[PDB]
Amino acid sequence: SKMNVSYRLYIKTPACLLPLSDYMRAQHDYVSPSSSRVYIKDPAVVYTRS
Amino acid sequence: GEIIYDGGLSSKLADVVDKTTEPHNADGAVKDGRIAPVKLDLEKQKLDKL
Repeated sequence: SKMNVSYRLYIKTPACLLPLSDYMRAQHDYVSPSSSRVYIKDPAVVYTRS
Repeated sequence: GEIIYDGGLSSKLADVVDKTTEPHNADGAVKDGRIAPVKLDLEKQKLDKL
């Protein structure tokens, strides 16, 4: 590395990478709605009896 | 002893239709002479016929 390599290229550290010691920064929360909910597939009919 | 009353045919006040009914006018004791409610195919989603 010290002898044979001539030129080197540097970029800012990508935010994708995360050290193993910082694993708790990857903990995230997702909310799934209740399973008791029922979703309606039928239209609403409008009527009157005068 | 002799039986005078033990029950009989019982008259029910209401007939509750346990099924979805399309809108209708008066029929039976009161008959409606006006035209039946017009079924209009409104609120289309995909645009047909235009």
